[PDB]
Amino acid sequence: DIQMTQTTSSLSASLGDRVIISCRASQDISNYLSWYQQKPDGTVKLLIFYTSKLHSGVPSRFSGSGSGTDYSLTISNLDQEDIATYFCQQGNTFPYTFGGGTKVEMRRADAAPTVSIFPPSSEQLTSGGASVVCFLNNFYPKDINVKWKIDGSERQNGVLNSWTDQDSKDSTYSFSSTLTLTKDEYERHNSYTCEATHKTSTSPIVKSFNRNEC
Amino acid sequence: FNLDVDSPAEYSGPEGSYFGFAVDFFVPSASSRMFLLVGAPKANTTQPGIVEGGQVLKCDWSSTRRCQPIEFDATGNRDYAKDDPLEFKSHQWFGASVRSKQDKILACAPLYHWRTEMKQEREPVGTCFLQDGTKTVEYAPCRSQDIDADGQGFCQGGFSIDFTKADRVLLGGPGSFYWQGQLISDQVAEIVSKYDPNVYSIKYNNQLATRTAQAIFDDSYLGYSVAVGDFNGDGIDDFVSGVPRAARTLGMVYIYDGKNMSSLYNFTGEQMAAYFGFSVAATDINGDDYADVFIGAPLFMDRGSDGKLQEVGQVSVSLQRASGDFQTTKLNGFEVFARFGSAIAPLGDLDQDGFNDIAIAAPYGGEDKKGIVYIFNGRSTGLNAVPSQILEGQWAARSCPPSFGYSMKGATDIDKNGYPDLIVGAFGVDRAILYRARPVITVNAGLEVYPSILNQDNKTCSLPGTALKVSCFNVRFCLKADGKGVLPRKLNFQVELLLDKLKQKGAIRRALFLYSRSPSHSKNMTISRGGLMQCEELIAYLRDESEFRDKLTPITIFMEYRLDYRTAADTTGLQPILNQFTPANISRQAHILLD
Amino acid sequence: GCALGGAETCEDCLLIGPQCAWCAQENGERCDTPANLLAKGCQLNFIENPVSQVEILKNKPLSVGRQKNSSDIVQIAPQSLILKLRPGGAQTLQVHVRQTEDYPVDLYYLMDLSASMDDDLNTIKELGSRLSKEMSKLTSNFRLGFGSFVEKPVSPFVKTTPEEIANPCSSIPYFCLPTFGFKHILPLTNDAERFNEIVKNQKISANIDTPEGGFDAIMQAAVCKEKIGWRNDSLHLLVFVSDADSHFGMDSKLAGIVCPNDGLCHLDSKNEYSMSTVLEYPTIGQLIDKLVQNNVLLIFAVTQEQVHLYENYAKLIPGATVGLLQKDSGNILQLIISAYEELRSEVELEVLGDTEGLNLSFTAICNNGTLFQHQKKCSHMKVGDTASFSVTVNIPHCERRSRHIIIKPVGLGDALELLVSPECNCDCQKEVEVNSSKCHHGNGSFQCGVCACHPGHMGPRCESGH
Amino acid sequence: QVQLQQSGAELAEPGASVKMSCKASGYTFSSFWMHWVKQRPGQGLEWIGYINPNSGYTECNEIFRDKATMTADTSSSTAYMQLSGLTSEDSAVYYCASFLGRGAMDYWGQGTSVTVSSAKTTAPSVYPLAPVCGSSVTLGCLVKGYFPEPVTLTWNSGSLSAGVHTFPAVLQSSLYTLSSSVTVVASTWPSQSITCNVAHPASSTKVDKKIEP
Ligand SMILES: *[C@@H]1O[C@H](CO)[C@@H](O[C@@H]2O[C@H](CO)[C@@H](O[C@@H]3O[C@H](CO[C@H]4O[C@H](CO[C@H]5O[C@H](CO)[C@@H](O)[C@H](O)[C@@H]5O)[C@@H](O)[C@H](O[C@H]5O[C@H](CO)[C@@H](O)[C@H](O)[C@@H]5O)[C@@H]4O)[C@@H](O)[C@H](O)[C@@H]3O)[C@H](O)[C@H]2NC(C)=O)[C@H](O)[C@H]1NC(C)=O
Ligand SMILES: *[C@@H]1O[C@H](CO)[C@@H](O[C@@H]2O[C@H](CO)[C@@H](O[C@@H]3O[C@H](CO[C@H]4O[C@H](CO)[C@@H](O)[C@H](O)[C@@H]4O)[C@@H](O)[C@H](O[C@H]4O[C@H](CO)[C@@H](O)[C@H](O)[C@@H]4O)[C@@H]3O)[C@H](O)[C@H]2NC(C)=O)[C@H](O)[C@H]1NC(C)=O
Ligand SMILES: *[C@@H]1O[C@H](CO)[C@@H](O[C@@H]2O[C@H](CO)[C@@H](O[C@@H]3O[C@H](CO)[C@@H](O)[C@H](O)[C@@H]3O)[C@H](O)[C@H]2NC(C)=O)[C@H](O)[C@H]1NC(C)=O
Ligand SMILES: O=C(O)[C@H](c1ccccc1)N1CC[C@@H](OCCCCc2ccc3c(n2)NCCC3)C1
Ligand SMILES: *[C@@H]1O[C@H](CO)[C@@H](O)[C@H](O)[C@H]1NC(C)=O
Ligand SMILES: [Ca+2]
Ligand SMILES: [Ca+2]
Ligand SMILES: [Ca+2]
Ligand SMILES: [Ca+2]
Ligand SMILES: [Ca+2]
Ligand SMILES: [Ca+2]
Ligand SMILES: [Mg+2]
Repeated sequence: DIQMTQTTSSLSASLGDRVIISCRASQDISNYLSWYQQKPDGTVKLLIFYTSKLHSGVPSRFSGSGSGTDYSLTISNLDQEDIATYFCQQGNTFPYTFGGGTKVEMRRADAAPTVSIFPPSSEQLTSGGASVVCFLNNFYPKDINVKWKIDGSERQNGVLNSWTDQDSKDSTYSFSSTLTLTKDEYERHNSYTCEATHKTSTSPIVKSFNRNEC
Repeated sequence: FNLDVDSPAEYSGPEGSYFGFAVDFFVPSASSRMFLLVGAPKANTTQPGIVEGGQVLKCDWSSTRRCQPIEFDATGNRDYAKDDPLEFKSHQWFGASVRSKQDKILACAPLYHWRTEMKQEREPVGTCFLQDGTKTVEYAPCRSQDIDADGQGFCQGGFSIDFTKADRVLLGGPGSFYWQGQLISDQVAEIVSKYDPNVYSIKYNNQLATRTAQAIFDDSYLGYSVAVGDFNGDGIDDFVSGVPRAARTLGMVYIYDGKNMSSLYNFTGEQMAAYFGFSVAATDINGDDYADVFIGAPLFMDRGSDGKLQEVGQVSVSLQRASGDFQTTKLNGFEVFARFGSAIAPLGDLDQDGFNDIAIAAPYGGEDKKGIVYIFNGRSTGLNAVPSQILEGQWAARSCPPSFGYSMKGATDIDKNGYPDLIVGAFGVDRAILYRARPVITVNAGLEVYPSILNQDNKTCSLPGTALKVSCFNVRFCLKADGKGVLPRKLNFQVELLLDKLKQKGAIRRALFLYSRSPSHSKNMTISRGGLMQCEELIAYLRDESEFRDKLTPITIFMEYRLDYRTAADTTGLQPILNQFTPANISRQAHILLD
Repeated sequence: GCALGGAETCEDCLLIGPQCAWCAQENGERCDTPANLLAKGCQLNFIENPVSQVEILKNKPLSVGRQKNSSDIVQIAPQSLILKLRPGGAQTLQVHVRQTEDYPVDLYYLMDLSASMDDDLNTIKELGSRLSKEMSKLTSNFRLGFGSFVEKPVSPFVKTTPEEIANPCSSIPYFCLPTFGFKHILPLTNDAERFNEIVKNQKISANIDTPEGGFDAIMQAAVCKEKIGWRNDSLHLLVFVSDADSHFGMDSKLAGIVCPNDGLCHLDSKNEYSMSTVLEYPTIGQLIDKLVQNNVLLIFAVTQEQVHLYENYAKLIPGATVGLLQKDSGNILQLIISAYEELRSEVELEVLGDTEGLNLSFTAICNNGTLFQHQKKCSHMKVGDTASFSVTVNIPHCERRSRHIIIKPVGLGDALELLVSPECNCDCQKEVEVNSSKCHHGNGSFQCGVCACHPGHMGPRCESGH
Repeated sequence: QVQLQQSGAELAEPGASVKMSCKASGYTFSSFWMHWVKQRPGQGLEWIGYINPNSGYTECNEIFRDKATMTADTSSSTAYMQLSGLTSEDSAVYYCASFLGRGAMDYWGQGTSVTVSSAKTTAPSVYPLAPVCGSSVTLGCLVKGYFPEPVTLTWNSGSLSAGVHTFPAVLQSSLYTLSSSVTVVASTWPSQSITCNVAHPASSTKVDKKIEP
């Protein structure tokens, strides 16, 4: 099969900028490369076909280039609606194969996450089991790491994490972290902490509580 | 009866180009000059590397009689890859079918082959070109992704075409789905708006298309021929199409709804391999505003006085009725192997009598297979079963028969004289001829003979000289005339009267005119269009009893009125003609008293 | 009756009816039945009235028994007649047909060679000998030839890529020869092993649409007498073997072919039909014309799916019949023999020539004089039996030219030559006696007891001037 | 005005099969191939194969040769795909897309999510998240142990939208877990009541969990 590779899986751009996405095939595909746009909701639109032919209805900002094995989609004067993932697809031979995808995200001034830690609800503790939830909200860029510290120890076993899409109004992202333990295990320890490491500050932001205390 | 055959407009194309295989009138929307469109599907072109791509020509009317090719497409074959053509335009027969509606010209190449994007193939999907003003777009509805004989790969889309009154295209392709055939209708607005030369199979919204059916229907040839007309009274033109191999070669004609391609009505042939459906036409022939259906079976075989079969062809005339039924009659050819009914052309109202008319071609009839065209006038009951005129091809060829009448188009007044005119093609001699309709003079003639009863003994009238002894009466002859269209307000008539016409050579004429003393009286007359009944009187008498012992048979007074056609000419050079339906003779009779 | 309006001249009186006469010199209305004229004083010598009559010119008796000499075979009698027919009159001719016990038989085997007939070829490897051995019991002069057809080798009936042109079954894959219209391979011959050889060497071709171009091959086999080898005075059996529909007429319009078939032979140096890509398929009307002209009996040997279609075709074609063919031609020998036996068991009349505008009535007298039927065919008869026919000919109106007509049994060379000559003149018309005293001092011509007046004179005796 | 409407989400147990549809409008369905594409959650695009609707002919990626079977109903302008011998690797979104030509696919359907689990429908456990005992305040809501997707969550009946962050669900011992945060002014809570409205239609569940301390 033909392998398609988009070197950069993600890039960041500001409004009006010119964006160029690169796509490379493992063989000569004789200009049968197409570009598609996928928006966060799952929508998929054809933008470019046969390397450089605009599909009916897509704007003139988009334009395509290439030959042989190397190709590129160009966005000029990027719009707010342009933020999406862009795939490249060869149609010269079956099976049709796609590239990994390139995600275009807005640029923003670095921001610090607002962090909040929540102990397990009383409703949950009667069920057995205890979830400690930590919310990191409105931070730029997306790269982030979280570590759970109990009584001076790291578990990294019952933790589960979720990431929000880039918000439309303000380009920041958000992160939710939940550590789940048994009630007996929860009852054995006293301190519970949520340590965030972000590019904006070298000193990890920390938020914690003590079960016995109030 | 009023077509001018003495001096028609004769156009010619390149030898061997089948110039005249298709013909249509061209009328621009800006009320500009009118032209003739002529297909020459075997004509060589300047397209690089294309042999006999064919072309469509626009022809001036009378200004010069010159024809110039219309540039629908100046290019050769596109390439899928180096030395790997995408399409094959040589011998594509461009101009095999040509239709026009106001500014738009649709011309098609039913033998255009193409490669497909996957394998190296050569599938005759057919293509068309649509030209509005500057804008020209390709229209290949059968160049889809449904490939091979199974699909539309051999569809030959454009084999037949027509416009609906609401700017829809009706296109026939007899090869789809293992030659089941197919009808496709697209809005001209879609055809041009969705056009994109980078996309070979265009997704047209609101397309209508017959669907693939069970294999029993293979090899039927739906779309061999098409016409349009309303047949469920909703004002939307519906689709009529010939299916000449259906019903195990009895032939059929399908009518589909022009709104959803739903099946509406069916006709079926009566004889095996008559090619019932080779041609079809839709026009209101009897003036009830309900379109009527004409179907040609040019190989139909009649039975003769000797009981022998003879291929003469046959046309069926189906008058539409409000109840949805049809009232059908047949119309047989006149010459054997002449293929009467190969072409059927609505003419409009040729004689401007209030009923549409129609021409039916026998392209291989006449002397030395020079071709014949028959004009049939309509009337309230249906179609007059006797042709009012016969057009005869005048040219002979040495390779393929002249085929005069193989294509025709009428119902356009190209000389703006008030009467529609007719185009006839003759592709075997690379000729196309225009016949202009002469204006029609209707005449009301009267003849009064008073006294009617004649008594020999009664002699109160005097002969020239001193004879003073004859039995007498008088004859009053009148003519009145009018017309429609471009005509002068004065006409020279030649009237002739003949007493006792019933008696023939070798038999005595009992009645003689007073002055001349002979039974024949001639007279020139002048009458103005729309004038009052202009009359004239004269006096006659009887011979002596001794001279004729025949007092029984009535004396008939005969009046004949002809016209001088050259004197009534027009700037066109087009002389008027008397209405053939009105008899140009009238007779009254007088009797002898008996005692 | 014959005193109606008009009829004031002998020739005028002749056309009103066939039973009417004319009278001369009244020793008005001289035109009436002959008996009435004698009642009113017209003498036998003076009465005038031609009547339809037959003259027998050649009436050699029908040949009885097996004839060692082809020249003494007589299968129809009479063989030449003159028929003088008065307008509106009818004369009945008696025609006698008898099939000789030993009559030669030509059989041309015309076969579909599209891909679905490969099995059919394997099973007829020895048909030539099998067939000629069975036909040896029925005739001492059997000859047979072979030809094959597929389709007009043009788009859209064949794939036109280079690969499929060279081998239309290359995709299958299977060895096929390029598509061809009609190949005349073996002219008629008595050498049956030669028939075996050429069949064994045959290879199939292919094409993409179901109906085939057999009609092109039928036309050629019927017209190309010299190259096919049809010999006079023998049966001409054309056996059309196919398992498919047939293209006809303007089907070729799809391929850009729009010049009608011309009914002429067009076999090139390779004995291939050269106009395959130039002329339309023949129409049914055209095939009828040339099959009758060349006296060729057509036999449709087709599969079950096609029988009803080809039976309807055979209804239109004189002498055509249909036999139900197995998918592998395993029973083609039986079909042929059955067809030949049915043929030798019938006699159907045929009337050719200038017959347009004539009225013909046929009555068949089979089984000696016992059976009378209003057909032109006697069936279920043993070879040697005689079939008699009563043919009536009527000429509606008088004509100025004689008609050459041929009456013959279908499928047999022997024919009766018939000339129809009109007789709508009177004997007295020729004796004009111009400028006779009787027509007022030479003012007319005494023709038949009535005056033909000169121009400018009127009256019975031309006694008035105008 | 071309539109491809795909059927709704499919749920199936391992080893079973599912059949999803894709109805076309705005063009002649029979004249254009229909392609199918697979996209695993958070992953790229994988091409399954195409079908010629009018003829039923299909071609598949070698991968899905035994997995998928494509069919088409020309009378309704609908294409069908059936996934057989299901596993957890077949859990993904499956798109249909018409054929532009030129080796491209011009119009895509919305996608049909396919989830392959043994779990059966289960109602959620909605837990309020209040802070521990100062201009803005963050409250939370935890929706745990519910199946299948979807669940719908709002704060004070959707009155609070700005400052809300509802996160996507995650698998957790073969059940879905979801969380949501709302941020309001410090002076408006607890003075005014904030409630987490959760609804799980698969279970006819509707909880309104207020947050008090
Ligand atoms: C493909 O398209 C077809 C046309 O769009 C469609 O046929 C239509 O079907 C619908 C529903 O099935 C019908 O509506 C129904 O009508 C009946 C009673 O209808 C009667 O009255 C109407 C009104 O008459 C006015 O319009 C006509 C225009 O045709 C004028 O001349 C007239 O003067 C009035 O102004 C009349 O049109 C109907 O006439 C149709 O049917 C009769 C009976 O067969 C025919 O004689 C006639 O030629 C014409 O075909 C009829 O007299 C009512 O009870 C229902 O409640 C509903 O309102 C449409 O009438 C009908 N239109 C047609 C047939 O032209 C096909 O169904 C569609 N097929 C598919 C698969 O989509
Ligand atoms: C004018 O003349 C034409 C030509 O004959 C007529 O058109 C035919 O009409 C018939 C009847 O409507 C059509 O036959 C129908 O086809 C339908 C489609 O079949 C689908 O499913 C089969 C499964 O075997 C597939 O092979 C096929 O491709 C389709 O996917 C059938 O569903 C119909 O069946 C119904 O009626 C039959 C009647 O016997 C019942 O037995 C069934 O149980 C069911 O109730 C039916 O077989 C045929 O296809 C049409 N041909 C063409 C070329 O269009 C017009 O109807 C006629 N019009 C008038 C006004 O006379
Ligand atoms: C259009 O131009 C083409 C050439 O560009 C003309 O075709 C060429 O001329 C004739 C066709 O009538 C062919 O000559 C003939 O060839 C055949 C076969 O070799 C032979 O049997 C004849 O005796 C004669 O020699 C020639 O091959 C052909 N070349 C092609 C088709 O490539 C064509 O006639 C022109 N048509 C018109 C309408 O102007
Ligand atoms: O005669 C030969 O050379 C050659 C041949 C080639 C190889 C082997 C045997 C025969 N025939 C010529 C005609 C062709 O038939 C094909 C008929 C198939 C019937 C058929 C299917 C699918 C469809 C249809 N209809 N309609 C509707 C659309 C789908 C085969
Ligand atoms: C019989 O053959 C001879 C030549 O052998 C030929 O002249 C004659 O025309 C043939 N018969 C007929 C009826 O033509
Ligand atoms: Ca309508
Ligand atoms: Ca009418
Ligand atoms: Ca008229
Ligand atoms: Ca005019
Ligand atoms: Ca076979
Ligand atoms: Ca064929
Ligand atoms: Mg075949």
